[PDB]
Amino acid sequence: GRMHAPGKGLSQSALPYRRSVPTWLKLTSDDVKEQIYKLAKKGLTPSQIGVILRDSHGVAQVRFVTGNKILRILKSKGLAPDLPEDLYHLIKKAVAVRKHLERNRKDKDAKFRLILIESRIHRLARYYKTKRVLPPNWKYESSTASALV
Amino acid sequence: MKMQRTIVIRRDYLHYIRKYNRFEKRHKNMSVHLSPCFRDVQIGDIVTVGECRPLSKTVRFNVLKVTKAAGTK
Amino acid sequence: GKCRGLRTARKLRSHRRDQKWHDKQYKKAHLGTALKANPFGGASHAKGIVLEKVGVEAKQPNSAIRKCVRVQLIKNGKKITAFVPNDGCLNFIEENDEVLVAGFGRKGHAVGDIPGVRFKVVKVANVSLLALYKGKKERPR
Amino acid sequence: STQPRSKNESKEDKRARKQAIKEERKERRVEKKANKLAFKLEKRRQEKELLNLKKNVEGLK
Amino acid sequence: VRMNVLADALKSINNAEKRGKRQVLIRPCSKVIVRFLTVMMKHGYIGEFEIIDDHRAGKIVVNLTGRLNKCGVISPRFDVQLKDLEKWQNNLLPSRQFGFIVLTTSAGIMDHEEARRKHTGGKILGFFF
RNA sequence: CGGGGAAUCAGGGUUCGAUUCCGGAGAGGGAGCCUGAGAAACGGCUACCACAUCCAAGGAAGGCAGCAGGCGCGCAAAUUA
RNA sequence: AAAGUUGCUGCAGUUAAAAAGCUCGUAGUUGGAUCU
RNA sequence: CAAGACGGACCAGAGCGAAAGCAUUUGCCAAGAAUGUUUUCAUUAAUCAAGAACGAAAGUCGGAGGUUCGAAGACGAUCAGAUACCGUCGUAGUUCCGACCAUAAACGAUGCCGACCGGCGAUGCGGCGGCGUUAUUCCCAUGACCCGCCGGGCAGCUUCCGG
RNA sequence: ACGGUCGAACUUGACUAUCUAGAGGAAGUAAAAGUCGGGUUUCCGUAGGUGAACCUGCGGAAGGAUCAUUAACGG
Repeated sequence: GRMHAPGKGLSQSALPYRRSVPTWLKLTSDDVKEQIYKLAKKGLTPSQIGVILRDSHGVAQVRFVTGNKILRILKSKGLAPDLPEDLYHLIKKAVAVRKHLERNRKDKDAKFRLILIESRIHRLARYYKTKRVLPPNWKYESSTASALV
Repeated sequence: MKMQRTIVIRRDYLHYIRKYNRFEKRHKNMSVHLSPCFRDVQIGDIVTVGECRPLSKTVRFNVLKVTKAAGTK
Repeated sequence: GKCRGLRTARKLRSHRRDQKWHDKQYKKAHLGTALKANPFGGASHAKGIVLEKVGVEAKQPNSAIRKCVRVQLIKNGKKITAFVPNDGCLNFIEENDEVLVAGFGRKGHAVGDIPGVRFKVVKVANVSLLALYKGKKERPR
Repeated sequence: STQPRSKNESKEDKRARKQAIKEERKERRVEKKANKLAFKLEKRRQEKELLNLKKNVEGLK
Repeated sequence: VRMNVLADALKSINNAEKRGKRQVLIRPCSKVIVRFLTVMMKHGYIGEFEIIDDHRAGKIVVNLTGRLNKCGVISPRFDVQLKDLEKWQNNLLPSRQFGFIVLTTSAGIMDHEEARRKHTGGKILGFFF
């Protein structure tokens, strides 16, 4: 069941039962952490770093190899951005829909989906305010929206 | 924390209704006196008060100690 | 379906009282307009003065002329039609005499053939209709 | 004004005819509402009358 | 969403008891579920079972005998004092001779007769017969 | 008026509680006081308001929601022992 | 009291009375495994 | 030659959308379900008083346009008593742009989310496995078909599950 | 007696709410047997037609009786 859609997908990952590093992976945790460091220096989200490590380097799961997950490694090194990844992408999508609605005035479908994206942004910001990742006075504004991205 | 050397706390409780065997969340406000020795008291932190003689029209308790919020360092 | 939680006593009692107001007896008892429209003022009996005798036709499948009297109640002045029960009992009533009237049976509802009549006479000139009908007492004037 | 529109009609002739139709319709709706209200008051008075007729002064003697 | 995983488990066990199946798969698992099924086992009602450990919430495969009539959860977990346990075992149990209110107390999860013996009260979880 | 309580009731409940025990309130309506340990007292006083009594027409006297009793009111309630 | 015809125990809402045109959403209510 | 409308057949119990709804080519614009994933965060969720967005047709204010159709209306026909039906004509409307209006048999006359309880093969999308035929015998992958599986869909049939 | 205080009550307008007299107006009821005398399947929403009914326009429902046909598509 999707949160704002009538669909009910089952598309998701399935981790194996084996939590151990495979034998053929001849990488220490240190080299994997350094690879994460250079990918962050290129400038990417933790999801993109995980995908790049999965596809090309044979690292099936970073937290089985290093013992920590990617954004924590970034935050301990100091390369994590100030606003979280999913919230940043939600704001960017809302900004794109805002630009399209400033272009086209009669599009009601865009207005409806814009309302949905704003609601997702508010719920995620409420969660990050509870967990003290965002500042408590953080707020999403219609006008000062593209300044964050 | 908007009055002069006196604050407003709220107390939350559950009141029992017998016919449905259930509870309802109820609350009561209290103006209490805050001595200037408890400095940097914030909103939403827990406070322990003790009963004293009526100090005002609405103030009958005095702040005895303050413990910070559940997350506040 | 019903909410069934542990902290839902307020929703349950609020919903019960709002939906209680949709009952016919509850609304007739607790809203206050049925007691203000009742000629008796919530009394089992009332005393009145006969204004008229009237013959009221029975509802369609029965055919008769039910003998009633138009009375004016002493305490509030409201007007009532009241049935006089047994046969020949209308001859005991004259115009302008005190009449004790009770309910007919159905608590404000018309009873039987007689249309619109909620009341029956019980006493005339402080002697009962039963003692007058069975010849146990006599009425003065 | 049951005047069909000519192909040679220009502005401020069709505009005048259309405005005349609009004002006719507004006046006709106003007096339709008035007749609805009058029939409503009459019906309420007649039902008070019938209820009074049933309650008292109806019978034989 | 899914709440009350004990309710899911007891419902799936009942619905396979009515169909007369031999084994039931209940997912997800819990400590509360395991203690409940243990209580149902020690009176010979449910039978011997397995806990499959996937590294998430596990699964349980329960071998069934044809003995269970009704398996049920009472939700919410009402506070049951010992003075009001009699009214509960009048409302839920079919006889004074058999059937069980499972309740959780500070001595553990038990049935009502053991709570009478141990002199405690608790919160109602279920009943089975 | 509130409680103690009452009627009904499998279990849950619904309804009543003017009323002799405990608490409050008030003495026709307000308001003010004297005395006193205690009263804003009314079988104390002082006004005003509303009633009302005796007058020789100047004045004087009032307060049963105490007991009995009466009128009135009403469907509705006792002896001036 | 009968009234499981006010329903917490314990009613109902296709055709009998009855589910909001649709979706978002705050309060409220509810909230998955996991530690002797 | 022009004007305004409308996009048939293809068009299906096929698809998409929150619903109202949606069908001529091409290009731009921004969204979206499903599926795939050994990606990321780690409970952020469900249902919702209040409050908001959208809401067929008709209707109402402003502008534009008027081909067709057409409430009102005019005639013609029709009868003891016909004032609806029928035919010709025809106004508002029907079309567009900007505002309002917030209603439908707005229907599955059937809240939403989660779980369990029989079977079957068709179909739409995505993915996986596999003989073969085809792109005038394709030189390789690729499309079109064929056989099976998995996932979410629109439906269907069958059943003494139980109601 | 001045002043203050508490403060019944009074007077004047407004906002009311009740009680109680009323010229007249418009009705019915009982008394006058007095005078004259064919169509629609069933609906919904909206607009018009003299208020409603009913009829017509526009958009929706079934809560309205599926017969017959359908294996090749190659030269």
